[PDB]
Amino acid sequence: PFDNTTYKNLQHHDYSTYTFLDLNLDLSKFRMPQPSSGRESPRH
Amino acid sequence: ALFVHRDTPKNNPETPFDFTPENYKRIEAIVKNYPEGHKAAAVLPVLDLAQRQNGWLPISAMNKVAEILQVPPMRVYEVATFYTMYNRKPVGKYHIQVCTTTPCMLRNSDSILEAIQKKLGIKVGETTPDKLFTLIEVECLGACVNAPMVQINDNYYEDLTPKDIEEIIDELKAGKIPKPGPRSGRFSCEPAGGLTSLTEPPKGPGFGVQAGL
Amino acid sequence: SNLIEVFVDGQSVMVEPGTTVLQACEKVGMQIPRFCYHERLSVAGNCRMCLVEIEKAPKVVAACAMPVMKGWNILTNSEKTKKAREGVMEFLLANHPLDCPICDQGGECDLQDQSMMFGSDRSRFLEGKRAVEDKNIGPLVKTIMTRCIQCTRCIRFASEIAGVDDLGTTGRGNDMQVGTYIEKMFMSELSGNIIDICPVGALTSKPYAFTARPWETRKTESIDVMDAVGSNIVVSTRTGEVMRILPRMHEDINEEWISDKTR
Amino acid sequence: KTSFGSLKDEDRIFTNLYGRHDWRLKGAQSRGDWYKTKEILLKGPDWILGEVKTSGLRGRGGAGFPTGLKWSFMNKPSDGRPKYLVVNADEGEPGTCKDREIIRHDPHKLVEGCLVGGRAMGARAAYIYIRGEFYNEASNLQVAIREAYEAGLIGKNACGSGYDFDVFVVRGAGAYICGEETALIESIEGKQGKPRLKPPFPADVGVFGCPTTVANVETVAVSPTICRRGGAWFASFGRERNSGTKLFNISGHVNNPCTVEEEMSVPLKELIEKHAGGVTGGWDNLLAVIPGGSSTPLIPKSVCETVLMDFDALIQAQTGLGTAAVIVMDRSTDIVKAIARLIEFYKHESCGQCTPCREGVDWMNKVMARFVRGDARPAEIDSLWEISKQIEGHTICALGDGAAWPVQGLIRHFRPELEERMQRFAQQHQ
Ligand SMILES: NC(=O)C1=CN([C@@H]2O[C@H](COP(=O)(O)OP(=O)(O)OC[C@H]3O[C@@H](n4cnc5c(N)ncnc54)[C@H](O)[C@@H]3O)[C@@H](O)[C@H]2O)C=CC1
Ligand SMILES: Cc1cc2nc3c(=O)[nH]c(=O)nc-3n(C[C@H](O)[C@H](O)[C@H](O)COP(=O)(O)O)c2cc1C
Ligand code: SF4
Ligand code: SF4
Ligand code: SF4
Ligand code: FES
Ligand code: FES
Ligand SMILES: [K+]
Repeated sequence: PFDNTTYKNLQHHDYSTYTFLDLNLDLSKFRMPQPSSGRESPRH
Repeated sequence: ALFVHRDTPKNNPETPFDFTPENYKRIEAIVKNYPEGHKAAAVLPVLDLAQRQNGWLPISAMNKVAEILQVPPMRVYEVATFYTMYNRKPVGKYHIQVCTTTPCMLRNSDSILEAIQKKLGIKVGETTPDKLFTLIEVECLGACVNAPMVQINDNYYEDLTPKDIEEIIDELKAGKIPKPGPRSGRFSCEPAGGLTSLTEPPKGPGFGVQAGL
Repeated sequence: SNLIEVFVDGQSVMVEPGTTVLQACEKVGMQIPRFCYHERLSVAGNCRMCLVEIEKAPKVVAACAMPVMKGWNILTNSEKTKKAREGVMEFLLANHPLDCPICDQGGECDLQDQSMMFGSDRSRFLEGKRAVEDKNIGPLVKTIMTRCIQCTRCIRFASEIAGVDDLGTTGRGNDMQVGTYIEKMFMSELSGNIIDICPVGALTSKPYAFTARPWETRKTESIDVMDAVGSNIVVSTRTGEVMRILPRMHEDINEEWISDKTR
Repeated sequence: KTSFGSLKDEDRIFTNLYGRHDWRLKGAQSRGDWYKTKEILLKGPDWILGEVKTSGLRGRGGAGFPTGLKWSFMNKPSDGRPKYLVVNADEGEPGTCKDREIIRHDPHKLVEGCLVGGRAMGARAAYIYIRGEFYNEASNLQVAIREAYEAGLIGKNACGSGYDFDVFVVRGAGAYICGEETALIESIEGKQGKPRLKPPFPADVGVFGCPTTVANVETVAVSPTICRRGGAWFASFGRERNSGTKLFNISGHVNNPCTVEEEMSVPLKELIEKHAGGVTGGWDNLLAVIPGGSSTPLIPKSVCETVLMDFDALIQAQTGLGTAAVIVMDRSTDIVKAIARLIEFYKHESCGQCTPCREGVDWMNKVMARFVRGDARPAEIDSLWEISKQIEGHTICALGDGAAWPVQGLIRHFRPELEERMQRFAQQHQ
C-alpha cells in the first residue's frame, strides 16, 4: 500500500538525553582502529 | 552573562562533580573516535556530556574534563565560554529557547516571546521560582520554514501560535512531555496546503542508472 | 639554491621557499605594521594590520602569514594597502580607551606610533566604547584589560615560551576577554616578558607603574648578573636613578627575554 | 534548454524530502539508495572525480566552488598521514533548513555520499560535524549509520569492495562560525571554533593536520545520485556553469513556507508562487527578497520579477545565491528592523578572532540600532557603507563579508527609507 499521508519519522518522539551517546557507545565496536600520530599528545 | 569566574560556595573547584560509570564508558567511546595523540578533540562531546549528567557546568565539570583528557584547564574554560550551549549557571529543567532572528521575527516570534513572558511571569534570562522554566532568546535554530519555533532541551516546537506555546507550557507543568513537531497541520517541512512536489511514488533501485556500472 | 624571486615595490629579492610576505618586505629594509605578529611567537594572523596588496590580485593578504609565491610584486605603499591599514587601525581605536596620559605604555606604544604612521587622524566612531573588568594575574603584571587589542601575544608566549597554558580567551565576539577565567596568578620565571610583547598598556610593569616615561629615560646597555646566563639588558635611568631593566636582543643568550628576577 | 524550472518527480535526488517515507535502511534501499555502491567504489577515485567534474556540481554550502575541482585536491599520494572527508552539517544560516531535512529524512543518502566521496578523495573516515542544536537529527543519523554498519555497507570491507571507511558524527555546541570549514576543523579538534587562515587550505593541512575536504551535506548526498544517474544527467539541468538541482527554503512572508527541490535556474517569482503559494497579500505586496539566506544582499521587487535562482544570475543581480534560502519580506515589514536584527545576529555569531569583524560588526550593530530609531544623520549612511567596505575583504573568514553585505544591500536599495526615517526622527524630537 503506497502511503503518502502519514509522517513515518516518528522515532525522535522517543529520544532521551543519552540517545546519541549510547548510539556512539554501541557503534564503538564496528569501527576501524584509529591512526596514531606517534605521541600521546602534542605536549608530549 | 559574564566570562570570568568567581568562586561562589555552589560553584568552586570543591563543588562535587563526578561522572557516573556508564558515562565513563560513554567517554571511552567518545575518545575512541579520534586519532591516538589527539585526545583533546574529545573536549566538546565530553563536556557536553557533563551538561547532560548535571544540567549545567560548575567549575568541577570543566576541571574533570580537563583532567580525564590530559588537557590544560584553560583549554576547557575557553570551550565552555565560547559555545553558547554550555550552561555555566544552573538553568531550569526546561530550557526554553525562542528564536528571534529575521525569518522567525517576520513570522511573529515576538508574540510568542510575549506569550511565554506573560504566562510564566518572567522575562528573558530569568528562571521561574520553581526552577522548571528558563526563558532566553536565541539566534537561528535552523528551522526557518517552520517559523515561529522554540527549542526545549532537545526538541523543536514549530509553527507555533501563542495558544500552542501556552498549551505546551501547560502540559510541561503537568509532567508530560509533548511531541516535537509543527503545531500547524503539516508534518515536517512540506507546503501547508498540500504537496506541491514529491507526489509521485519514488522509483526505487535501478532507475536512470547509466551504462557501465 | 632553491631561492625564488619575488618583488617588493618592484624591487627584486631572492627568498627561501616558505618565506612570508612580511619577511620578504623585511629583506629590502621595509617594516610592515603589525600587532599580533611577533618573530619569536607563532603566527596568529588575528589583527589584520599587516594586510598588503599583491598586484594583479583583488584581495589584500595577511603578510604575517601568507607565504610568497614566485613573482609576486608586493605593494607596501599602494592605495588599498594604506586603506587597509587605516581601516584596521580605526577598528583597533574604536573601543580603545582614552587612557594615553594615565597609561604607562604612552611614548613607547605601538598603537600610538603606528596610529600616527599608518592610520587616519580622527574618529568616525559615534558610539560608546566597551569597558573590560581588570584581572589579577600577579604582583608583577598590572592588568588593565580595556586597553587590550586581543592580539593573543599573551597566550602564545605563555603557551610556547613559558610553557604555562593558563592565559586564554574567554567569550566570543566583542566580549572576548584575554585572561585566566579564574582568580589565578600568572607567576612563571619568565612572566614579566608579557609586558615586553604586549604592544599596548593592557599589561604593564607594576613596579615601574606611573614612575617614569620612556622619552626621558637614558638607555644604558649592560649585562645581567643575577644568574650565570649573562643576559644582555638595558638599564633605563632618569635623573641619575635606575627606573627599569628591559631586555636587549642577543641571539645566542637571552633571545629577547629576561627572567623575572632580572626584570 | 532556455527556460528552467518545473522539475519532474522522477528527476529528483531528494525523494523522501518531506518525511513521508521510511528513512531507515529498508526504506532507503527501496528508493534507489545503496544500489550498486560497490560498483561505484571499485571503479577508482579518478572515475568518480570525473563524474563529479562532468556533472558541473558546485558547492552547495553557499560559495559555489566547483565540487570536482575541490575534491581533486585530494587525488595525491599518501605522505603517511591519513585523509579525511568532513561533512559540514552545521547550517547556521538564517533562512536555511535544508541540511536538517537531508539528515532527518534521507540519512542513508548522506552515508552513501560519505562512502562514495571518501572513496573519490581516498579518505579514511567521515566526520559529520552536525549542529549541536540538531539533536534528534543527530541520533536519527546515528541510527542510520548503525544500520549501515550492520549491513556491512561501511566499516570493514565497505559494501564488499575491500575499502575501509568509517563514519563519525561530531556534534557542535552552538556556534554559527563553526560552519566555516576551518573553524569547523578547529571545533572538531576540541578548541574554540575560530577560523584558520588560508593557505594552508584543508587539503594540505586540515583536521588534525591531515589532508581533509570539508563539504556540505547537499553536495555530498547528491554524489551517489550523480554516480548512478551519470554526470550528464545532472549537467542536463540548470544553465551552463549552473548545473543541477537545488534545495530551496522559502520562508518569511509567503503563504506556505516550505523546503522544495527545484531545478537550478528556476525564476524566483515562479518558485515563490508555485511552491510557496506566493507572497502574503499578493505579489504587489512584495517589498524585498533576501535570496539566499542572511549573508546575501537583498533584492527589491523590481529585481525579483525577472531573476533566475542560480549563482551567476544572482551575482549579476549584485547579490549572491548562497544557500538558496529565500526570505520573503512584504510591504508591512520594517526592513531596517529586519536588517538590524540580522546584523545583531552577526555580532552574536562572530568568534572575536580578527579586528575588523570583532570591532566593526558590533559598531555596525550600534549604527543600525540607531538607524531603526532614525537617531542619526544621512552622512552616517555613507560612513556606514565605508565601515562595511573596511570589514569586507579584510577579515580572516567570510563572516565579515556576510555581515557587510546585508548593510550594503539595505543601503543600496533603501537609502531613501533610511533618510526619511532619520528626518522624521529629527522633526518629531526637535
Ligand atoms: N550553509 C550555511 O549554513 C552557510 C553558508 N554560507 C556561505 O558560505 C560562503 C563562504 O564560504 P567560504 O568557504 O568562506 O568561501 P570560498 O572563498 O572560500 O571557498 C569555498 C570553498 O572552495 C575551496 N577553495 C576555494 N579556493 C580554493 C583554493 N585556491 N584551494 C583550495 N580550496 C579552495 C575552499 O576550501 C572552500 O571549501 C558564503 O558565500 C555563504 O553563501 C555562509 C554562512 C552559512
Ligand atoms: C561564517 C560561515 C559559516 C558557514 N557555515 C556553513 C555551514 O553551516 N554549512 C555549510 O555547508 N557551509 C558553511 N559555510 C561554507 C563553508 O566555508 C564551505 O564552503 C562549505 O561548508 C563546504 O564547501 P562546499 O560548499 O563545496 O560544500 C560557512 C562559511 C562561513 C564563512
Ligand atoms: S595602550 Fe597606547 S593607545 Fe592605548 S591608552 Fe595606552 S598609550 Fe594610549
Ligand atoms: S593583553 Fe596585550 S599581549 Fe595580551 S592579547 Fe591583549 S593586547 Fe595582546
Ligand atoms: S572575521 Fe569574525 S568570524 Fe572571521 S575569524 Fe574574524 S572574528 Fe572570526
Ligand atoms: S530564523 Fe528562527 S530558525 Fe532560522
Ligand atoms: S600581523 Fe598579520 S594579522 Fe596581525
Ligand atoms: K606593555
